[PDB]
Order: sequence, then structure tokens, then C-alpha cells
Amino acid sequence: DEAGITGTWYNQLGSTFIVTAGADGALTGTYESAAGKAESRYVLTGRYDSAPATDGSGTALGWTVAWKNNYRNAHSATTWSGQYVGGAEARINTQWLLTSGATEANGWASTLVGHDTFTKVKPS
Amino acid sequence: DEAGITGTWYNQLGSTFIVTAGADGALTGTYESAAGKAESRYVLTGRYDSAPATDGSGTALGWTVAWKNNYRNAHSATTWSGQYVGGAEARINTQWLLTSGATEANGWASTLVGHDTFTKVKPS
Amino acid sequence: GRDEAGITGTWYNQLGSTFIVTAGADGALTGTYESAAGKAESRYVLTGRYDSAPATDGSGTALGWTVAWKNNYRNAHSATTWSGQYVGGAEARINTQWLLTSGATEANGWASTLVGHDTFTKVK
Amino acid sequence: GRDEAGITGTWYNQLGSTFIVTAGADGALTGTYESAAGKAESRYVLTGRYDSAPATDGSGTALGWTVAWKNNYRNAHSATTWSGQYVGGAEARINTQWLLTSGATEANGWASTLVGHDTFTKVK
Ligand SMILES: O=C(CCCC[C@@H]1SC[C@@H]2NC(=O)N[C@@H]21)NC1CCN(c2ccncc2)CC1
Ligand SMILES: O=C(CCCC[C@@H]1SC[C@@H]2NC(=O)N[C@@H]21)NC1CCN(c2ccncc2)CC1
Ligand SMILES: O=C(CCCC[C@@H]1SC[C@@H]2NC(=O)N[C@@H]21)NC1CCN(c2ccncc2)CC1
Ligand SMILES: O=C(CCCC[C@@H]1SC[C@@H]2NC(=O)N[C@@H]21)NC1CCN(c2ccncc2)CC1
Repeated sequence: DEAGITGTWYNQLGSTFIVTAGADGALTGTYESAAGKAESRYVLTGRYDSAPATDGSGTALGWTVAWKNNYRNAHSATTWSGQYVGGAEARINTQWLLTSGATEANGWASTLVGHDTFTKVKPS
Repeated sequence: DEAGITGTWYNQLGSTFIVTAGADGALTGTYESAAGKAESRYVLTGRYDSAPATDGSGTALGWTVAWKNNYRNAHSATTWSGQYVGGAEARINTQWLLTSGATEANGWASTLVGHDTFTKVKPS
Repeated sequence: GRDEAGITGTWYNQLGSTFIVTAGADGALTGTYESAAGKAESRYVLTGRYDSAPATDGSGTALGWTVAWKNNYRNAHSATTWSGQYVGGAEARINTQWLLTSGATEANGWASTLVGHDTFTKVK
Repeated sequence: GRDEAGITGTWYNQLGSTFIVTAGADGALTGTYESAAGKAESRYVLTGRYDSAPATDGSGTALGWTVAWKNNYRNAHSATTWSGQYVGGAEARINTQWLLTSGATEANGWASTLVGHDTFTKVK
């Protein structure tokens, strides 16, 4: 899935996720979000199962973005946890957690949760 | 929080999270889980807000473990999303998502969710 | 504007489960749930709540409900809660995320909760 | 063993919110919820469900409930569902994770859900 996972992906929001799957199970690349307090590209890193089952299961993976770059800092980080599914129209199916820095009076409301699905089709 | 975040942490399960905060916002290190289909250490990587607010807020961060090493492969990955809180007894407060590789008939049940709190106190 | 009639009826989700719901005048949700997935058979009681006076700005209507997976046929020692919102219009949807908690011992509690997302559409 | 009396009563959580619940003989949960956090004032109706015949192996009792954040004082256009389990014994607890969904437009829907975890303990 190295060849499969590596590429430019787009989620249902129009966000762009450019990723490289390393030989050692590493994930690196960039994330540009179409939503929220975000501007231009952000660094990401993660990990994926570099030896998945050969039974029709997807390939487990996850990656993190801390929303700081040279343009903006949203004092937050998102983690996507999901799996890659290969074939004709390959998909990456994820759920995510977005934690913002918070005070102890704020902490109960510090984490947003959602789900993103990624394909390699360039939106229009 | 570079000096603060870097260290050996332990969660409520007795798991060991050894991490280094890089200068560029990188997180690296190892994770050994006291629970589940896991054995000895796993590679992790993530990101943290390397320039947090100076207002009493925590430092947003996240990191990923793919549960494959040279001992075992659980065909799953966990992402922890949370924040670091410094001071006398520093804590890392997280929520997490654990996705396993799944078939399309299995996918509805592929993701576990929980919360881990980390301190630098060595259990007994 | 209030969505008593928009919400009340029969819905299916993407697994083929059947959600039969009545939205009461006072914010109550009642009905039955038949799951096409998991350790479930036939219909289960559900109860929930919805915002009986939503904003007029085009926002959806917040709601939630619970199924405990015990009926006269089977008992899966677990409960799901769906949290999400009703969105009216030509193709109405109920968009949800859910938490499915199983009875667990202390040793198994870390793995006691599944998380997912279901979209419901209404049928005549 | 069934926990009608174990669950029924007044509980507080770690924010200082007050959860007043009656577990009915047929699996129903009813009561009120007063939150010490957020856009909330005084008591809100809740309804939920619990496993009325849990396993006898030491596992807790699965349950869930919903609050919609409209009462006679305030309407926060949102609903929380708590999913978790009751654990009896000398220090009984209700351990939950929760999803809090707010009414959202299509532009804001990606940010419409908060996630967290509450532990409840019972008071005389
Ligand atoms: O907007 C961002 C950074 C952009 C995240 C974009 C998200 S990532 C998941 C989804 N998928 C995408 O592709 N794009 C979106 N961060 C906010 C979070 C909420 N914030 C607070 C404020 C106060 N308290 C709590 C939280 C303020 C900062
Ligand atoms: O046990 C692991 C790997 C160890 C994860 C340990 C977890 S990480 C969050 C928590 N915090 C820790 O410190 N430790 C625990 N993975 C399972 C997941 C559930 N599995 C399935 C099987 C079939 N369908 C769906 C899921 C099988 C593989
Ligand atoms: O299968 C069911 C009951 C049917 C749930 C149906 C689910 S509701 C959300 C989704 N939307 C639907 O329409 N259908 C599915 N319960 C299992 C869950 C797995 N179980 C454990 C045990 C321990 N740890 C983790 C999980 C034990 C029992
Ligand atoms: O504050 C409340 C109602 C009070 C909820 C109390 C919560 S229940 C879970 C936790 N346990 C408790 O005991 N107390 C707290 N609702 C807000 C939430 C933030 N809101 C948005 C809007 C858009 N996107 C995301 C969030 C708008 C309205």
C-alpha cells in the first residue's frame, strides 16, 4: 500500500492531504485545510501498518497535524485515525480528534470530533 | 514545553510513553502498551504546538502508533490527541482513536475510543 | 422552526438499519431500532431528546438517542448513543456520530467503547 | 444482577454537574441534569436506557442517556449523549464518554461535535 497510500488526497471539505508512506511504516507530508483557522500548508507525520493482512482488510494508519505554520497558529492539533482501502477508487476512511489548548476551566470543551473520507479525485 | 514534554510518561494503565519534542514541532519516541495485543516497544511520531499561548492554556499535541514491531502486528493504529499541562505535576491529557484494519462488512466496528492521562510518575 | 413532522417517521442508515422514531411535542424522542449489524435481532427500544425550538439561521436541529441492546431475543450487554442533528429540506438527513459502550471488567475497560458515524435518510 | 437501586439517585461529576436519575424496571432512564459548565442554567430533562440484565462476570452495566440543552431558561441548540457503564461496589461509579452536537450550517458542520469523558460518583 506504499504505492497506494502515497499521493495527493482530498476530503469531502476540499482539504488537500499530500502524503508519502515510508518503507519503515512512516507517514509524512502536508495538510491544507479548506475549513477552520488554517492557512496554506501544515506539516504532518504519522504511521501506517506496513504489513497488513491479506484478507480484504484495510490498512490501519493515523497522522497528526499541529495547526502552526509561518502564517497562523490555531493552538490546536488534529489526529486522524483510519485505514486505507485500495483498488479502483481507493479511499482513506478516518475519524478525527481536534484538541485545542485550554485552561482547566475550559478543558471540558477542548476537543472536537469528526470523520473525513479521502479520495485522490481533485475537486472542482 | 520542549523541556517539559520530553521525558518518560506513564498512563493510568501502566503504559510507557517515551517522547522527545523536537525544535520544529516534531514528536518522536516509543510506546509500550500495558494492554491489548502489543509486545515490547512501538515507534511513534507526532506534532505539538511549539509556540503556545501564554495565558494558562495547555499545549496542543498528538501522536500515532501503528501496532507493528518485530514481535507482533495487531493490524491497528492508535492516535492520541490532547495537550500538555506543565508545572509541579505536569500531565498530558488525551483522548484516543484506535482503528483496526477491517473489511467493508466489518468497518462499522473498526474504531475504539478512549482517554489516557499521562504523568511522569513511575508506577509500582 | 420545529421539526416534529420532519423527524417523525421511518429512517434507514448506510448499514441498512431501521430507525423508527416519534418526535414528541415536548422534545421527546421515542421509537425502535433494528440493527443490520452486530449482535442484534429484531427491534430494540430507543429513547432520546431533540431541540424543539432550533435556530432560524439554517442550522440543523440537535438531537440524540440511546439503544440498550437487550430485547426479548438477545442481550449484547451494551448500549449505543447517537448524537447528531436533523437537517430538513428536499433530501432530509439525520447526521450522527455514535458511542457504543459494552459492559467491561477493569482489565477490559480500556477497550469497552466503539465510535462511528451513521447517516440516516427517511423512507415513505 | 440488576442495578435499579444502584443507579437510581443523585450523582455528581468532575465538573460539579448534578445528574438525578431513576432507573426503571424495564430499562428506562429518566431524570434531570444540571451542568456546571457551558451555556446551561438550572435543570434539563434527560432520558436514556440501561442493560437491565447485565453479565454476572464482574462486568459493569452498559447505559446511555441524552440531554437536549433547551429548558425554560435557556436554549443552547445542542444535545449531549453520554455512553458508558455503571460499576457497582463500595465506591460505585458511572464512567462515560460523551458526544455534544450543536445545530450547524453546512459551512460549520465539520466543527459541530465536541467529545469528552465524565466520571460520576453518587451522593447521599
Ligand atoms: O480551526 C482550527 C484549525 C483547523 C482545523 C481544521 C479541521 S481538522 C478536521 C477537519 N478536517 C479538515 O480537513 N479540516 C477540519 N482549530 C480551531 C479548533 C477550535 N478552537 C477552539 C477554541 C476554543 N476552545 C476550543 C477550541 C479554535 C481553533
Ligand atoms: O490491541 C491492539 C493494539 C494495542 C492497543 C492498546 C491500546 S492504545 C489505547 C490504550 N492506551 C494504552 O496505553 N493501551 C491501549 N489492537 C487491537 C484493537 C481491537 N482489535 C479489533 C479486532 C477486530 N475488529 C476490530 C478491532 C484487534 C487489535
Ligand atoms: O453488537 C453489538 C450490538 C449491536 C450494535 C450495532 C451498532 S450501533 C452503531 C452502528 N449503527 C447501526 O445501525 N449498527 C451499528 N454490541 C457488541 C459490540 C462489540 N462488543 C464489544 C465488547 C467489548 N469491547 C468492545 C466491543 C460487544 C457487543
Ligand atoms: O454549552 C452547551 C450546553 C452545555 C453542555 C455541557 C457539557 S455536556 C458534557 C460535559 N459534561 C457536563 O456535565 N457538562 C459538559 N452547548 C454549547 C457547546 C458549544 N457549542 C458549539 C457550537 C458549534 N460547534 C461546536 C460547539 C454551542 C453550545
